[PDB]
Amino acid sequence: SATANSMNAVKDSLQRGQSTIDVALAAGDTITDLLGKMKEKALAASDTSLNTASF
Amino acid sequence: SATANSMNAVKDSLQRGQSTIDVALAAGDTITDLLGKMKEKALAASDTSLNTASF
Repeated sequence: SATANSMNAVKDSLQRGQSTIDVALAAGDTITDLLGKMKEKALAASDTSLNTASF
Repeated sequence: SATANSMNAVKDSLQRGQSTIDVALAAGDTITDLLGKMKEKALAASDTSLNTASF
């Protein structure tokens, strides 16, 4: 019975872990969107026909 | 007859021993419950995702 009761701390630690990865995944989605926009910007600036102001 | 009357002291001493063991058993049950809670706390403190306040 002592073991069966002590399992509750294990379940709480596992839930805390899932919460941690959830926050990390939110930040990762935002980072991926910014990374795609950055790639688009560098790709647009690769053009040599651009005038200096647009660059 | 003197022996048969003397046996009463034996019966009284044996009941005293039963009462002593009973008090010890009550204290032991309280100790076992406290030990189970202490194992839960050490187990939950084993986690390293905890911030220092929860620790």
